Amino acid sequence: TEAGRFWAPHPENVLFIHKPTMEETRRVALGLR
Amino acid sequence: HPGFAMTVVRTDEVLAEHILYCSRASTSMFVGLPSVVRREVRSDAVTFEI
Amino acid sequence: ALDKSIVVNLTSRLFADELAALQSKIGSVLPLGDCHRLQNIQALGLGCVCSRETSPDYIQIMQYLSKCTLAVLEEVRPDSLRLTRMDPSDNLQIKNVYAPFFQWDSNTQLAVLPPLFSRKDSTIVLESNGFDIVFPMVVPQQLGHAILQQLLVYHIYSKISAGAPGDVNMAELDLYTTNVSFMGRTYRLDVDNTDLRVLDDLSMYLCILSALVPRGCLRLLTALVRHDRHPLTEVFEGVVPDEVTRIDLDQLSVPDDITRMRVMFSYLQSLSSIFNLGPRLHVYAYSAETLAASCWYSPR
Amino acid sequence: PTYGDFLVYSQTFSPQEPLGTFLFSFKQEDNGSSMDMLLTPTSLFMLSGMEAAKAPQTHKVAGVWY
Repeated sequence: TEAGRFWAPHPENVLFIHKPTMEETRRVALGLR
Repeated sequence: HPGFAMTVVRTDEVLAEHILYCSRASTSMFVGLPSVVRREVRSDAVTFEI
Repeated sequence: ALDKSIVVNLTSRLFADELAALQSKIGSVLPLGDCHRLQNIQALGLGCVCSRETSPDYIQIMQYLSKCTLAVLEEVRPDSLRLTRMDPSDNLQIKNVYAPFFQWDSNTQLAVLPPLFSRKDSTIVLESNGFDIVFPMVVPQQLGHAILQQLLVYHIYSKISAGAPGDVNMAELDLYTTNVSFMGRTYRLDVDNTDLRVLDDLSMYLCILSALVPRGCLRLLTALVRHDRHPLTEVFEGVVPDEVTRIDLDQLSVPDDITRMRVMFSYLQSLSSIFNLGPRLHVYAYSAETLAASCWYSPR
Repeated sequence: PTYGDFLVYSQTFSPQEPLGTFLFSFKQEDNGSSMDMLLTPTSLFMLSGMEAAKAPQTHKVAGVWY
């Protein structure tokens, strides 16, 4: 939380996409469209 | 003559030899004890502070 | 409670001419090869290592000054000189009689450097004993790390002009090297280009680095790929030149590369310390009219 | 010890200090006889100009000395 420490090599936020839950919201919403 | 007048300010300093008057017995004084403290001791000199 | 005094005797009496030059510098810093009070003449200068018959050295003097004991003149009596001893963290007084004259200020850090300038500015020849005492070049640390650097660049381009004329202009080289700006003031140093054999050893070392360093860092980057690589080393791949990254390391074999990497590091620690670590002493008081600086010596 | 004696403009060295602060001697050129420049770590915070949250406490205090 400092302006000089912006691009830390290990930041506090880590992306986590759970791929089985993502495929089902694709396939349901591609069924409706 | 240009379109404007102007005013000018100097200073001047004067030596003076004053007459300080001091009435009797106003300020009481308190005289302590002098201490001595060494500082900056070299191979060439030993200096003190009183 | 301890007694420190260093009294050097001689074999023959001094001349009347040579006594006036030592009275000119009655406060000084001499190196001195022994710690005991009674001692012969052959150590108290730089004549023990540096001489006219031997080839002049930089590094073998800078190796020597860190190994040597310093001393300060008190009184010059014929023939027995009278120094005083320099102790670790000891407070004493220095007068600054050195040629050429660099202006001292208080709260500066004095660095004893070897004399790389002319002979008559540096030494005082004793004709009675036939031995040369050499006063070291005491220069403030930021000048001493800059009066070396521009003269070491001057020695490089003098070696390029002697090999090929069209690569270097003399007016470009003289204007940007012999004039040294420090503390607002300028100093035009004596070039002595009349024939700088002092700095040939450093000009050999810094060039042999300069070829082997970019050859060396390519192998040391690729040989450290890990899961536990330090995260700052990802940054410095953007610093290395793109021509450096295109080396075919197939050209040099394994029995050649171990010879390089041991030559790689062995110059690096030998060249790092000789820029860093010398006998270096602080100054906390100074007056330009008396030319008297009070100092205290830090041994490193 | 070996003391040092410094003669400072009263604009730089704030008149009240906790009497044990560490010091520095910035030096650019000898212009006069003896006028010396001294930098406390709270004074060197103000010349820096860094952000507040880098040192959140001394920014308030070094902004009232200066």
